[PDB]
Amino acid sequence: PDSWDKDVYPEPPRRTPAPAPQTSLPNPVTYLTKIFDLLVDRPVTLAREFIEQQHAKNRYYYYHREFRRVPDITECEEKDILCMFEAEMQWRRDYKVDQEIVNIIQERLKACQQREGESYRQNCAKELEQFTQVSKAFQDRYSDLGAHYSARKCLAKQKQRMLAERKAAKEAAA
Amino acid sequence: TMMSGRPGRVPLQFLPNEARSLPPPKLTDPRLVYMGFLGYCSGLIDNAIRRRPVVSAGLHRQLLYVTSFVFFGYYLLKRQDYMYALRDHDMFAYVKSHPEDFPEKDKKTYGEILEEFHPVR
Ligand SMILES: CCCCCCCCCCCCCCCCCC(=O)OC[C@H](COP(=O)([O-])OCC(O)COP(=O)([O-])OC[C@@H](COC(=O)CCCCCCCCCCCCCCCCC)OC(=O)CCCCCCCCCCCCCCCCC)OC(=O)CCCCCCCCCCCCCCCCC
Ligand SMILES: CCCCCCCCCCCCCCCCC[C@@H](O)O[C@H](CO[C@H](O)CCCCCCCCCCCCCCC)COP(=O)(O)OCC[N+](C)(C)C
Repeated sequence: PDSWDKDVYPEPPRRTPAPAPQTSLPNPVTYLTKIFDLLVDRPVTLAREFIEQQHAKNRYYYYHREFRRVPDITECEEKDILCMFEAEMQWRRDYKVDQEIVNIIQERLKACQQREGESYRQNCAKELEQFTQVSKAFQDRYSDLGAHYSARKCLAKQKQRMLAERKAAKEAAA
Repeated sequence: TMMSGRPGRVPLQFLPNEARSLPPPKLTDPRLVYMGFLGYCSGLIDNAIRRRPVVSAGLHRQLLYVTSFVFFGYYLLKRQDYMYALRDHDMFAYVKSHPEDFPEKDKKTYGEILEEFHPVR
């Protein structure tokens, strides 16, 4: 279906075995499926055809809002309230986008577990590693900021992390 | 006393001549409307104490209450605005004339400022 992006939400190709009956007994599942298609699928398909015909006569569109990038809290001067406001709003939007990225990866993980079923521990190792990396980065970004989090606090955390990394590299080189 | 004894101050002058250069309060000022509301409340309380019908009796008396309150409120607001403008004038003059006491400071960005991070956990 073109409703969602197959690249963002991958699905492995579906391999369905062909029926290979070994008995002369009729298949109750097949008979009930035929009854279901005759009694439910055709009426709902006709109803949806009518509804979509009604929708096609009044076609109209909605758009995805685009935000241009603005200077961030690193570029903002001290107590420059307008720049701080713009940077904080941009940081909040980016935080929301990152949360939704983590949600997408988790949906991938859940879908792959359910799909692979009894062989999930081996066949879902690729989606587990992506989730591990994404969650590690997201945690390092916004792990323990607090209820009153802000771009200034996140920048202070990043500065602390950078100082720790620099000290570790210097100690290793020593 | 901060502004008592200010140079050029004429004693017992509610509004000096230099106050004429400031914008007078509008007649629809919310503060003036609140003063009129105070006058109306005073009229209602007067009717209540004198045991007249609170809302209906003494329309002339209530109108005089409101008018007197609005009049004194307009002049009071003029004086308040003049005094605050005078305070700002003196503050700006002192800041300008004492640059060594009020120096400009180099503005550093938060990319240069180092702030300690306190995790919430
Ligand atoms: C309206 C909202 C106001 C909000 C607060 C604003 C500030 C205060 C208002 C100014 C003063 C108002 C008058 C006070 C005396 C009232 C006496 C009385 O009976 O009044 C009844 C009177 C009608 O009765 P009446 O036939 O004349 O006489 C019957 C006797 O008085 C019958 O008398 P009685 O013999 O039966 O007397 C017995 C009674 C006597 O009791 C009283 O008289 C109560 C009122 C006096 C107490 C103090 C009032 C507040 C004074 C200022 C203090 C601060 C106020 C704010 C406090 C905030 C925090 C609480 O005592 C008791 O019942 C004792 C038990 C209760 C005691 C404990 C509770 C005390 C509460 C104290 C605080 C009350 C705050 C609100 C007061 C509202 C009053 C209307 O109605 C009014 O006075 C209504 C108010 C005026 C309305 C004008 C409407 C104009 C037209 C529409 C305009 C629309 C808006 C305009 C814009 C354009 C739109 C298109
Ligand atoms: C030339 C012909 C025209 C002349 C025009 C007349 C010039 C003015 C004449 C003034 C009246 C004649 C003298 C009568 C007594 C004067 C009283 C008043 O005018 O004086 C002023 C005084 O004005 C009053 O103080 C302001 C009254 C404000 C009333 C409200 C107070 C604020 C309360 C806060 C809550 C408000 C609630 C709402 C209230 C309704 C300043 O005089 P000043 O010599 O310098 O006082 C010395 C003492 N100080 C320095 C400590 C102050």
